[PDB]
Amino acid sequence: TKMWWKNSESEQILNRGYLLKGETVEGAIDRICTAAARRLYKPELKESFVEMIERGWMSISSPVWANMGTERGLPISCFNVHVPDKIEGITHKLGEVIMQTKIGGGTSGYFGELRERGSASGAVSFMKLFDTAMDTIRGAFAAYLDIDHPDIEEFLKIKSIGNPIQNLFTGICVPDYWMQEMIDGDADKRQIWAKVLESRQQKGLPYIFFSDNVNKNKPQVYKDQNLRINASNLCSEIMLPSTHDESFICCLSSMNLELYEEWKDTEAVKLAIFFLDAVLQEFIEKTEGNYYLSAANKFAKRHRALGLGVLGWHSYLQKNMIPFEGMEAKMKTTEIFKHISDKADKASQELARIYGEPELLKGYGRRNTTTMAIAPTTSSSAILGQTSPGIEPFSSNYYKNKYLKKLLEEKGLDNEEVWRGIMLNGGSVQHMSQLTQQEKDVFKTFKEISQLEIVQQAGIRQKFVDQGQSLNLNIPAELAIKDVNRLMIEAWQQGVKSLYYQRS
Amino acid sequence: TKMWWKNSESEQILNRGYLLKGETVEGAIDRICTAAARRLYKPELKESFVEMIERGWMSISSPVWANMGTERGLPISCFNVHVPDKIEGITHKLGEVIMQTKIGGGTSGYFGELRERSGAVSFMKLFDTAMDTISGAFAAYLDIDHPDIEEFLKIKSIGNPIQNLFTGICVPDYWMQEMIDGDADKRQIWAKVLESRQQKGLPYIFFSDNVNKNKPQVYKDQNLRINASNLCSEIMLPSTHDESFICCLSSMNLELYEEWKDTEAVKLAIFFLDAVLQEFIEKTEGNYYLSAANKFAKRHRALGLGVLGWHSYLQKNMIPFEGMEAKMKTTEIFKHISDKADKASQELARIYGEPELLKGYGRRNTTTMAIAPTTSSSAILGQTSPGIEPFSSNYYMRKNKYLKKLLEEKGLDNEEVWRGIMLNGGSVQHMSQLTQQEKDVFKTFKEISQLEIVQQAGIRQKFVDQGQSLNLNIPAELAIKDVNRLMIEAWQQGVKSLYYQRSQ
Repeated sequence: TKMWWKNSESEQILNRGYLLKGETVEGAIDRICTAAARRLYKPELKESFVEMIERGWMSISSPVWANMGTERGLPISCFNVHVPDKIEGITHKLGEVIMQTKIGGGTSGYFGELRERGSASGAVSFMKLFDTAMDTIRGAFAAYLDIDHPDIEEFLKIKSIGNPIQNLFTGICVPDYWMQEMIDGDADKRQIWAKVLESRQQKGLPYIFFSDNVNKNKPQVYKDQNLRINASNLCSEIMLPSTHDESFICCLSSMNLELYEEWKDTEAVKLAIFFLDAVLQEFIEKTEGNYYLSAANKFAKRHRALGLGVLGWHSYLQKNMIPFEGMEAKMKTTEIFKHISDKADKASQELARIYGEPELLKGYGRRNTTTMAIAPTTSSSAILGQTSPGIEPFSSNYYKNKYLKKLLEEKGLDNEEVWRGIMLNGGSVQHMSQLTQQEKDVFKTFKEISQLEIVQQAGIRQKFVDQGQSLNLNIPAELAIKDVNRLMIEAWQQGVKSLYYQRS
Repeated sequence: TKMWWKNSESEQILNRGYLLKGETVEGAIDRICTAAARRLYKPELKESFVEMIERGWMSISSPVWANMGTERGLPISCFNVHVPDKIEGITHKLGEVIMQTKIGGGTSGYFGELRERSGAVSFMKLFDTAMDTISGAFAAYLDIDHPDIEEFLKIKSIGNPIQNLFTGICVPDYWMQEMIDGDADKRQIWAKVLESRQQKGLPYIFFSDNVNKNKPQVYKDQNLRINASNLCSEIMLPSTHDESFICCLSSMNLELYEEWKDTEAVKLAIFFLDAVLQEFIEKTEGNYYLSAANKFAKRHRALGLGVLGWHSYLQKNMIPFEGMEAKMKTTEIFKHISDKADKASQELARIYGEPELLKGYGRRNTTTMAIAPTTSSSAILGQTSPGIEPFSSNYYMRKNKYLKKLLEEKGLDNEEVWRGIMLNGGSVQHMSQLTQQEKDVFKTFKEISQLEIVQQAGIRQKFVDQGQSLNLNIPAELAIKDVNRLMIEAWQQGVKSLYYQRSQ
């Protein structure tokens, strides 16, 4: 039913700059969908886009909420810059980041091309400029450096107590050759690797970018033109190439898997892709002339990369009494992601038939170099009935899990005593004698789930996503370091493109 | 005598970047003068330039040494940017400062147009971080009636996030007058300014109205406000959104004034500086980030002919720094030099025509004169006195040559008397062997009346179309009432700027 999700909790979230002054939620949706349909030259689709958002089938990112339909607002907030080895290029890209930040953007940069310290200052030294800019202009920037870069040891110290860089997030780009030589017993590399694992234990960072997994499994067109993906974005799910004159940019939205059964046999995915192509077009037309957004503008025009994701994956499982671990979720992963990716692919081909291929995709038959990417969706999930975030399982059942509630009522046990016990057991229900192993397994939390199973599921999911997926792992501190190491290796070997924060 | 000044001490200085690899001092002068004559289309002037430099009548900025006559080297090292109140503009000027720094320039900026608090000082932090990153010295200027003035005065204090920026405050007449007449808020601010100069030496003082009421008529007619000065506070030129002031520097040696006063030395010095500026213009055509500097040079052709060995020249003639005779000497010499410089700039207009700004004004350069610190210049030329500053000491391991000669003719050029001078901190005021007149001649900076220094600087300023780096020596001893009166006298007598406050 329409607007089922709009309550006091979601209204509060939306009042933090999702809505213009004097605007109702319904009014905002109408503003946004009117604009999307105008950019497609198809005002008839307006009501279909409205229905999708009102029914909560598709959530839209916050920059879309706030900016789409306004005269000057930019409805994208995901940028990356390639940072050249010359001071003039660094200076230009510092500008890009400054202006990208100003308009509300999340930002990121690849620094692997920069000279090491003592050459005819170093890569880390220049990251201080970007650090200061973040402190100056509520911004977020992720710096990416290769693991076989000479300044890696310096790079890993970022966000330590004492370290002059406190504002930058970090990710490291780890190629296959480096990984194998480390397994085969390279002592230099193992000490670096132990430092990485040590850093991720302590601070949650850096993110891991598996360079060869990313480039192995990217759109054919990027292989044919030899455009390398060197790094990811702030949340580590975007997998696009940035160059001296092209800064990658992506529009995000998510399909709500909790309501999969409602929308799976409609044109929902198709309209989501049409919608995202519209958002991109609005960005493109609004940034013609903007000096510092030129490289972003130019990427958008040539690639038209889209990033349609998901949320409520755990919620969908729990709604169907499928446990997160085991074979049934894996096969269901294959069912849903084969279905969505296929439909997203066809939508992109349809877009090419109507609007034509952009310059990079001439002869390739599709409008968008990429269609799908799975973002964290922390806010969209909360907006949309406190659904599970992205493809991440719920941390807790009580911090009150809707599908656990209804189960407990069926058994009679929906009382304050049971919930008090759940609270004392940290949101777990694994202590409860009144639940079968099957029921316990469905309502296991992030902690209690096998991290190995999460990685295996990620691997299967990745085959249907042309970009990446924000993948958090919850590894206790008490869990041995040798076992953390096996978990990384498994992720790498099963084709996982990246790892996000490490929780504990 | 040619190359009298070249010895072990002056060769040590020249061997830190003045000479190219495998170059002799004679060869460098030749490269420089050849270049300067080429740029004028007057190769016959070359040997005149060589004679002036070899004889040590004219000293040349260090940037001229290393760069003039090379293919790509920029023979300017003095820049200033106007920082606009829009972030795109702040980003562009940050760019300017980064590139200006890269090519070996000292830099400065006016920040007074920036809005109050993330605020003016928040954005200075970017420039601070650039200094600590790029292979440098920057002076940030703010008006004293800027709301963020209190934050600004904390720069370079224990704990402050800004440690690399030098600072200067711009002080209007109305503010000084209201402060004197008993505005309590003003006095509170003035006290912090004085306390800061006492404990740190900073900030510099820029007397906005003094600077602007006594600037070239062309700047009044075009309504071009000089908002700030340079790193060393002697350069008095307007910067705008699209013009960034630069000036080429060199100095007349006043020690050898008797030698060159009746030659065409000053004229030739002006020709040389115009040539240097032409070399800068031609090498920066097409440089994106030096574009605003290139435009300033093209349109204004501002020059900065200075002086050095002022004190030395006095001591050579047994003239005391204090008293009417030094005051009259200031008038005789600087009237002569300023009149020759004005006429040479007129002759340049006759030969090469007027730049855009000076159509109808009948000269080639908006300004001709400015007095720099000349710390390195004076050390090179037989350790003569810097700029218009008194020697700090008679023995610091250099002996004052005119003192040495005065003692020489009293059989007092022995280790005993010099040991006595060293024990008295370079002073001869303890010596009953000298008359009172002779003691007056050899007073040191801290022993000279700071009032007399200011009064002399006031008289000098009437003959200098820009400014003059004016250090004061204020002991901690001295009462804040007396320090205050000193600042007011300087202001009242038309002093444009005060540089460092020294605390011997």
